[PDB]
Amino acid sequence: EHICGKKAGSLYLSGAPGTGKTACLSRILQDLKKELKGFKTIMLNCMSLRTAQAVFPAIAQEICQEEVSRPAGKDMMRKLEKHMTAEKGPMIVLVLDEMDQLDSKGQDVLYTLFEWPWLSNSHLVLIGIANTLDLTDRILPRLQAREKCKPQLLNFPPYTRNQIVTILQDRLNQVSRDQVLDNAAVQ
DNA sequence: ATGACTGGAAACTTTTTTGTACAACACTCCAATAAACAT
Repeated sequence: EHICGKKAGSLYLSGAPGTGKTACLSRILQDLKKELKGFKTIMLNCMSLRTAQAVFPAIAQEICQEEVSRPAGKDMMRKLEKHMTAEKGPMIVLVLDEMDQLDSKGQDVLYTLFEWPWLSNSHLVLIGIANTLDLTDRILPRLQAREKCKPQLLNFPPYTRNQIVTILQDRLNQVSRDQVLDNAAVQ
């Protein structure tokens, strides 16, 4: 609905603490490349960033694929949000990960990435892959206070025996010739 | 009788443990910075 209806907003995915859902989002991203051709998706891997800063310039080198530039020192919050508001460019999709680890003493770095798809020219979809540690209490104080932002929340319940036993039937019976254990040990 | 006994006798000292209140503290970060290692 966002790529066809020309819409853009935020989407906070609060996954279960440690369940291995990183491969679920990778399946959807690769299916959109073979369906539609014209858009570009920039990845994010802030595992080597021990500080709260040096995050925006790390993804500033990907402007429009073939058109790149170079940093000049102290130039954020000016050129990154300028190219996003351009209606002549394609719909850029930004992926977010471990957003809880990017906090600060006043989480000021998280006040600019959640207000871009809500001001003029909303052409950015927010996708945050992170487990459940804390909801909207101190990270995003705009909720339960401001009536401008309307985020969406989706949770994932823990898989009981209805899914763990099911995920093993299509795992061993499709690649092995004969099972090595009985059905009583699976339960 | 009032003036003499035992008989009971109300405020009232003590503590006090309760919350708060404000003391540090290791503090992550920073902000050049400065020399060094390229030029």
